[PDB]
Amino acid sequence: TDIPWAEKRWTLFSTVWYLVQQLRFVGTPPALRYVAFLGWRALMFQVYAAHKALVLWQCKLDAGLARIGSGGATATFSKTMALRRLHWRNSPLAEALYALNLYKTGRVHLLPPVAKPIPRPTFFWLF
Amino acid sequence: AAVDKAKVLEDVRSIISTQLGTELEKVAPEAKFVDLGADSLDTVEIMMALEEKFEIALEEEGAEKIATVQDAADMIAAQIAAKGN
Amino acid sequence: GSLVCQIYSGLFNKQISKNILLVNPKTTSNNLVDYNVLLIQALAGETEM
Amino acid sequence: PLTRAVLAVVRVRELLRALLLLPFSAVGGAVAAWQGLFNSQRYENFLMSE
Repeated sequence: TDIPWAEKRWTLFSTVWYLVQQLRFVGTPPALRYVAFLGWRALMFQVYAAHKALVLWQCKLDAGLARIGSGGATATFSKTMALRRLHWRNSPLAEALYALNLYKTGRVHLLPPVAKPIPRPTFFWLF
Repeated sequence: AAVDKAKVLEDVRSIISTQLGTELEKVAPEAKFVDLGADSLDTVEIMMALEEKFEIALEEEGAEKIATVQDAADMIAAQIAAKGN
Repeated sequence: GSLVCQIYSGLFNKQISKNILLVNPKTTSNNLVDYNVLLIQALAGETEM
Repeated sequence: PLTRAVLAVVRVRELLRALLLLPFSAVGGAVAAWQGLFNSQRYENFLMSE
C-alpha cells in the first residue's frame, strides 16, 4: 500500500537486478533456499555476538581515555553512547570528534548530535 | 497502548536475576543496581539482555536515568506501548 | 493478510476449503458501487488468481 | 554354558550381517534426516515468509 515511488523507478540497473532476483525466486528450489537461509541466520548470530563484545571493549577504552582527558576522578562512560554504538547511530566523524572531546576536556556527557538516515541514491536512467 | 505491567515486571526481574546470579525473590521491585552485585560496565550488559529478551530498542536518554528495576520495567513498558504508532 | 500469505507461498492448493460471511450494511444510495465485489476482486487481482 | 556362547557367536555373526549392510542403512538414515527437515513448522514458516 505505501511504496514510495522511488522503489518503482525503472533504470538500467534494476532490469538486471530483476534477472538476479528472478533466478533466486523462480529458478531455485525452495529446499536449497531454506538451507542457505539457516546458514545465513547462524552466521549473522555469530556476527552480532562479535559486535557486542567489540562495543563493550570500546566502552572500556573510552572510560579509560576520559581519565587522561579530564585528568581527575571520572572513570565513567555514557550508556547513551554504548546504546548508540550498538544500534549504529553514529557516523565515524562523530565518534572521532567524541574521542577528541573526551581526551581533551572529559565532558563524558557531551555527545555528537545524531546520524541522519541515508537516502536512496539515484542518478538517471542509469541507476 | 494498553500494556500489562505485571508480566513485564516479572520478566525484567527474571532477566536481572539470571544475569547477576541472585535468586529471584531477592531482587525487589525497588532494588537498585549497584547493591545487587553490579558495577557500571554491567548495567549496560543487562540493558543489552533486556533488549534481546523483549526485542525492542531502548531510548538512550531514558537509559541514562535507570536506577530501579521499576523504572527499567516502566521504560520497557512505554516502549512496547508505542509500537504500532 | 493470511489469505494472501498462503496463496503466494503455494500452500493454498492443499488447504481445506473455507466459508466466510461478508456482511455489508444496507446501501440504497445513488451509487452503483458495492465493496464486497470490490474487495474480493482486489484480492483476485493482487494474487493473479 | 553352551547356550550363552551360542547366542554370543550368533550375536557376532549378525554383527557381521550389519557390517556387510552398513552403507545402505547409513544412506537410508541420511535420506530420512533430509526428509525430516521439510516437514517441521519451521519449513512452513519459511515458505510463508518467502
